[PDB]
Amino acid sequence: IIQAKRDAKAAGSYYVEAQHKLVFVVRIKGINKIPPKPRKVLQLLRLTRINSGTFVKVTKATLELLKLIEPYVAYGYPSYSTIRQLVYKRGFGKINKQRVPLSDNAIIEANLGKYGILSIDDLIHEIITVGPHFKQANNFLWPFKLSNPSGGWGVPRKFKHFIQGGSFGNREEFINKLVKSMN
Amino acid sequence: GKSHGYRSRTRYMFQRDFRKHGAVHLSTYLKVYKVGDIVDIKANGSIQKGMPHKFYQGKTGVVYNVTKSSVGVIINKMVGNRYLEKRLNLRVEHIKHSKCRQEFLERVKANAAKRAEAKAQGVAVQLKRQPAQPRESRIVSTEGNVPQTLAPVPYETFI
Amino acid sequence: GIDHTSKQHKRSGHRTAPKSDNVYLKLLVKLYTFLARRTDAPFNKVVLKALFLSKINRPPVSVSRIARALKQEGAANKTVVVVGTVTDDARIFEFPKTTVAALRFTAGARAKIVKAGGECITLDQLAVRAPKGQNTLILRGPRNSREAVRHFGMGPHKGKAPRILSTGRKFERARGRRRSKGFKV
Amino acid sequence: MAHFKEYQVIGRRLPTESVPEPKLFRMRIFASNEVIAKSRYWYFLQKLHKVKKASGEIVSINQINEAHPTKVKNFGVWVRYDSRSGTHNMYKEIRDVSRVAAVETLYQDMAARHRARFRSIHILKVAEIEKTADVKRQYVKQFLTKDLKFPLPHRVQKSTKTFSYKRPSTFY
Amino acid sequence: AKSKNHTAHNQTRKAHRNGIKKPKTYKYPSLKGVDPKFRRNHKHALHGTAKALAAAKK
RNA sequence: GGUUGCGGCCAUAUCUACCAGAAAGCACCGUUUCCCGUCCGAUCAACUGUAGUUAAGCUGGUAAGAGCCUGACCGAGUAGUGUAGUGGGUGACCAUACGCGAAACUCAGGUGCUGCAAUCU
RNA sequence: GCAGUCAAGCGUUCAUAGCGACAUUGCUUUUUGAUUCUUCGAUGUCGGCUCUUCCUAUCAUACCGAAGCAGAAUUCGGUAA
RNA sequence: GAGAACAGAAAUCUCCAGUAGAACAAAAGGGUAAAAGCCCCCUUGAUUUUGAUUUUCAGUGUGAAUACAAACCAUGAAAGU
RNA sequence: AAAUAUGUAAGAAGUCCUUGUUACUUAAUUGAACGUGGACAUUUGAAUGAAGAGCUUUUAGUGGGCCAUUUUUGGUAAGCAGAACUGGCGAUGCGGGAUGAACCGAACGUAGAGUUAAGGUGCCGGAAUACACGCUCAUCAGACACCACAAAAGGUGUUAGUUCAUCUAGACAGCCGGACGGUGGCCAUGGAAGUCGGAAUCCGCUAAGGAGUGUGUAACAACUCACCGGCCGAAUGAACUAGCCCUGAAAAUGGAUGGCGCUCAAGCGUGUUACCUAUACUCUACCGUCAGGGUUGAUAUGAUGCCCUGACGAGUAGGCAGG
RNA sequence: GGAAUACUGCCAGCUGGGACUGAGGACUGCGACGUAAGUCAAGGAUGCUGGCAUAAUGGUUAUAUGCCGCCCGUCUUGAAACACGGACCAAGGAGUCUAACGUCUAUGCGAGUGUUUGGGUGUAAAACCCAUACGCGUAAUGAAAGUGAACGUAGGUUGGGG
RNA sequence: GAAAUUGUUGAAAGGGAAGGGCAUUUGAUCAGA
Ligand SMILES: [K+]
Ligand SMILES: [Mg+2]
Ligand SMILES: [Mg+2]
Ligand SMILES: [Mg+2]
Ligand SMILES: [Mg+2]
Ligand SMILES: [Mg+2]
Ligand SMILES: [Mg+2]
Ligand SMILES: [Mg+2]
Ligand SMILES: [Mg+2]
Ligand SMILES: [Mg+2]
Ligand SMILES: [Mg+2]
Ligand SMILES: [Mg+2]
Ligand SMILES: [Mg+2]
Ligand SMILES: [Mg+2]
Ligand SMILES: [Mg+2]
Ligand SMILES: [Mg+2]
Ligand SMILES: [Mg+2]
Ligand SMILES: [Mg+2]
Ligand SMILES: [Mg+2]
Ligand SMILES: [Mg+2]
Ligand SMILES: [Mg+2]
Ligand SMILES: [Mg+2]
Ligand SMILES: [Mg+2]
Ligand SMILES: [Mg+2]
Ligand SMILES: [Mg+2]
Ligand SMILES: [Mg+2]
Ligand SMILES: [Mg+2]
Ligand SMILES: [Mg+2]
Ligand SMILES: [Mg+2]
Ligand SMILES: [Mg+2]
Ligand SMILES: [Mg+2]
Ligand SMILES: [Mg+2]
Ligand SMILES: [Mg+2]
Ligand SMILES: [Mg+2]
Ligand SMILES: [Mg+2]
Ligand SMILES: [Mg+2]
Ligand SMILES: [Mg+2]
Ligand SMILES: [Mg+2]
Ligand SMILES: [Mg+2]
Ligand SMILES: [Mg+2]
Ligand SMILES: [Mg+2]
Ligand SMILES: [Mg+2]
Ligand SMILES: [Mg+2]
Repeated sequence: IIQAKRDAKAAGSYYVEAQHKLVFVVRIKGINKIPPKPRKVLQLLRLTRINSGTFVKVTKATLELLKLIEPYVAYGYPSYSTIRQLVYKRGFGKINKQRVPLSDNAIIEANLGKYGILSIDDLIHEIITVGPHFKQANNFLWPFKLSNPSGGWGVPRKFKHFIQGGSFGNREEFINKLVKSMN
Repeated sequence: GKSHGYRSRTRYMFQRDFRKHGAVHLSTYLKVYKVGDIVDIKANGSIQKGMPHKFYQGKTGVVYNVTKSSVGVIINKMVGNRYLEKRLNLRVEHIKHSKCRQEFLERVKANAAKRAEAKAQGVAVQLKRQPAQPRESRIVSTEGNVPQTLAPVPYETFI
Repeated sequence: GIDHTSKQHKRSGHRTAPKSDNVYLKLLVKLYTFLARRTDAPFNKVVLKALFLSKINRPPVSVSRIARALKQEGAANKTVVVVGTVTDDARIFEFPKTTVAALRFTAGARAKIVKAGGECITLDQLAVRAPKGQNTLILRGPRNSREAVRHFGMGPHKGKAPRILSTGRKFERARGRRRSKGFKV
Repeated sequence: MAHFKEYQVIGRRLPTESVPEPKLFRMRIFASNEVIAKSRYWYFLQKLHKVKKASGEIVSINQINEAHPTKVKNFGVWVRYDSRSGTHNMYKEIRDVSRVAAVETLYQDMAARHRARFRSIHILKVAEIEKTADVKRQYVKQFLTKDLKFPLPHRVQKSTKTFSYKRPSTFY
Repeated sequence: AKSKNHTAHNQTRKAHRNGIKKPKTYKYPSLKGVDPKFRRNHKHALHGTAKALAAAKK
């Protein structure tokens, strides 16, 4: 990617990077006073608690869900470091409807082995590169329960759009800093 | 007092699609409806017989009965907290074949053909539709397309 | 706070033990709990669940029903299992020789089976003979044949046996039951 | 909005089969980050051309650094802003070392003097006034006189302690 | 003393507490309103089909 | 390709004003004994295809034509509108953020296509 | 009920000394309405007498500004209860 | 709109234009042009049997209506209605 | 002719091929419906989710509602009266809005630690008399939505702008000089000479002077101003625009940015950090509930027992369960 | 022309100080280092040391201090209310029993079931035993006269636990 | 021989109520080892 940008600039063109295939969405609003459609979309994205986060593969169908729940979530494009730290520290699998910590590769192999995922790094790879079995890997991952940000939200008020000096909506690359401070 | 007749509030619903009044064209009567066919309900105001109630305007259902000049349509109506089966006897002027499944049937035939050609040529099917994906990387040239710089315009009235 | 998508602390809604205080039924429940846990045979699990059922959920299985089930193609030599009472039925004149395992047998049903040359065994005897339910045929009596059932769902145009103490002329038959008096239902 | 950076933003009005390689429009946007820069770019493109973010794409966003960040310059700034009862165009002159600093000063000054929030201000133009005597505002002209010196009377030194034992002085 | 006359307030919430359930479609649906001539002929057609299939099971 | 009978979509087909139409077809056209209907063989009915004509119908062309149809980075991302803020404003209302998104207007193009059967220089 | 803004006109001439149409912006709760929130296991329901205090949108008294203020008398207004 | 004795500005007769600007019992809305309007001809489907369905709705009743079935009829050349 | 909202479909109860039944239907094995047989499972034909789905019975209480945003009706309006969607209060504690049913934030088992929300950080009061750019002086300043009010119109107060003009060929202001002739221009008028009025807006000499900007007369006269000059010598004038402040701005016990108090604020607009703290989030412990499990192979006397795992915990009316 | 630095981001880079927690209780597992013995920060705290051995910790109680805290019950959209009852205390004080019933559950028997009207008997209102009836059920339907439930392996199709 | 209510003694606190919750100081008292 870096060399493609450099070569396009050298040739006098502009390298338009591929649109992001993955987002991380964190619910930043409480559970009270949510209209039914955004509340249902949050439930279907498994953000049923404030400071809970999930990975979403970007399509039109999920982009419209993000559009619906924008005033209640902060979402963006997670880096490899962010995904790795999330899975390593707060990674839990849904096994027999139970939240089991991913403390060993045997758990991941026993639950995602049929999809070719043998380890926690296989899981991280399937998340970052949206693979054929991204849906199964993401659903196996329990919704991440993050704390409040350690340095604060960086804004006086969370519940206006990130573009308007708030916290919600697409903060595309700054979601990494937010999630890292929240992790 | 209040007024809730059979055709109450149908003043614009049951109008005749301005400059499309008069006799119903013959394709409406030459249409053939079989049991199980999916039909959309749109009342023709010029045909007062066999007319659907205003609730069923724009509703899509399944034919369960075929009579001389009418079909029976099954509609699931939301009543309270559940759906009730309703059976309407509608003349063919108030219904048309639904295209809500023509795309599905054509996809079925195309999927069958693709599966056969796959099991003849190699191993690849990909028979599921996918949502619009994020765009891949592309290189945009400036040859004959040098970027033009725009600025916000000052205020003026021009009234 | 959590936006719950389902009711919290919801009980399963299924019995996990018999409501009965029968010590022998509790012993049978213990035996089939062990079998269901350590055999992986679906027969043991379904028998364990059936042992919990209430009386209206264990309708009697007649000997005629057992004979009809044994007339199934390939079931002539299967052990018939009835988690409940097996009753006699004089309407059938030819009973086949078979093994029936049941919670209880009516005197007449046991007499008919023995005279036909079979055996009436208890559920623990059935467990010993077939620990995995080998060659078994579970029979269930008709649940919706109950008197109470025909009154369920009573309402207009349901045809559902109004709850009545006396039956006959003058008893809920004139207005709302025929077109000559107001309307029919 | 915050400490400003300047970005060039070039967008495309995404190509079709009939019109490949569209006209690649460019803007210089002052914003605190790239998300806001792209948002402002799309806002002004929707004010100028028949296009929206869904029907277009961002081809390039590049931060533009000050060419000479350590050379003192006079900037002329043409802005358009919404007051409580109308829209007005204003020309102001700001002395600073960079376009971003001049724009930050402009936003602070508009907020202070006209209660104009960021949302109500459009930056029409920021251009360096190459030649003095083309500076037309006295509050900047007074800083361009030869050998300009001025004192700072009544100096107020901040005390690190609650109590002072000296009855301090404001000399400078 | 006058009172409130009507409101649909809280009615959707009440309906969605136990949810709006689709009406449990079955195969072989009822022939209640089907044309009685068609039903009469269908009975004989099904009788003949059953007899043919019984006779042809040799 | 023309024409006729039956048509499908039902103005790109309609409307106004002129012009043209070979062949065939259609048409106007000629007659009143019969069937039939009228105040009136005008309409309708019957008879002839003979006495005549393309005058009309009809078809096509023409018109900076009316209308109609289509398209538009034309107007206009405007009006409006879903969602958001402990935004502005005394208020009326307005701005901004994430989305959807007209109508009029303007310009450009076009003025029936087609199915079955029969027939024709 | 009280007070403003404009200013066609009244004021012999002259809009604004004093007024002021056609309009329009307000304030007050000493009018009367509107409502039915409190009180129906009970706030004693007119008026007068007595007495205290408060407000100012000031009648008089103090000091003033203005006048279609010569004096006298008066009118408008300010500080003022 | 253009024309004819009485006869004009309204009578009767004629032509042309006329998308409904009329009429269809009544209130309003919708619908309707070789018709649903006007005139004429024949008629009793405003009949019999008991079900199904739509609206109001509890998916009860009543009213109104829809589509069939089994008869007997009406009308038309007929399809049909 | 939108936006929002709304119906249907996205498969094995499907698709395809062959041909059996009928008293229906067709001119006709023609069609209709139901079939026998045969073929197609990695993606069985979009996304996301699914403390599972489906089903049944029987019963409590309720059947006065109210509030907020938005749409909206009547009304001048109402803390009025009536509707639509949603969220709430009722039924709900907790942190913030001083105070308050509804607002903001967040919903609650018992504790510890950390981080925050909304709101705040002069002192009361935990937290910067922080940083930065400006604006405001109020002899009724102002000080955070709901919310506890203020308007039209005004101000060489002060700040920032728009446009049009004058100016070293001398601008504005200031002081001094001229401010004429035809001409008492034409007309009612009793009188009207620039100056009560109707129309007419000329010409001359001009550096310049209106058939006159006002004072004045009964009319004159006499002063004055437009206009031009003399002096000075560099910027100036006008009409607008909108920020803060001020006038507009009057009620009754004495009192309320919550109070004190605050004036390059501790006010207003804006920006950046740091910091404070909820029963909210994260981790852990304990209690209970629910769910999924392991364990009769004995000394195992508590298999409704013991043990493992995960999640959850607000509550009036009311239901049930264990005590 | 060559760098540097800022800014942003990454490191399965190193490392200091502070606070809270120490649940579990033979082994089992996944790992790391080590050639291998074995060791370990690897499925939850151990090691060393000191003082005290009692009111010292702690509990209870009274008071003080900081912050918070309206009077319960009731009707109500809304109660601390300038809405009602309550001065105080003790004792009493309000969904009971019965006839006939619906659902559900437990028990006995089961096409049958119900001994207890009555009789026999008795250690005498108990317990024990019992005939014929009767009630309900095993047949419904019709106003009634009346009639009265297998074409079929008590049917076919679809799903169906086992 | 209860409570309401009361006397005496003892202890404690007390600027326009009292009572209560969390936390600890102080005084009194006390269990366990
Ligand atoms: K009262
Ligand atoms: Mg911190
Ligand atoms: Mg905040
Ligand atoms: Mg329409
Ligand atoms: Mg009719
Ligand atoms: Mg909880
Ligand atoms: Mg009511
Ligand atoms: Mg003729
Ligand atoms: Mg003819
Ligand atoms: Mg011709
Ligand atoms: Mg044209
Ligand atoms: Mg909100
Ligand atoms: Mg009293
Ligand atoms: Mg009193
Ligand atoms: Mg006064
Ligand atoms: Mg006709
Ligand atoms: Mg009616
Ligand atoms: Mg009531
Ligand atoms: Mg009311
Ligand atoms: Mg209540
Ligand atoms: Mg609440
Ligand atoms: Mg307040
Ligand atoms: Mg402090
Ligand atoms: Mg103003
Ligand atoms: Mg005069
Ligand atoms: Mg003021
Ligand atoms: Mg403060
Ligand atoms: Mg500030
Ligand atoms: Mg806690
Ligand atoms: Mg369990
Ligand atoms: Mg609870
Ligand atoms: Mg760095
Ligand atoms: Mg102590
Ligand atoms: Mg307090
Ligand atoms: Mg009340
Ligand atoms: Mg109360
Ligand atoms: Mg009160
Ligand atoms: Mg009372
Ligand atoms: Mg009392
Ligand atoms: Mg008592
Ligand atoms: Mg005594
Ligand atoms: Mg006592
Ligand atoms: Mg005292």
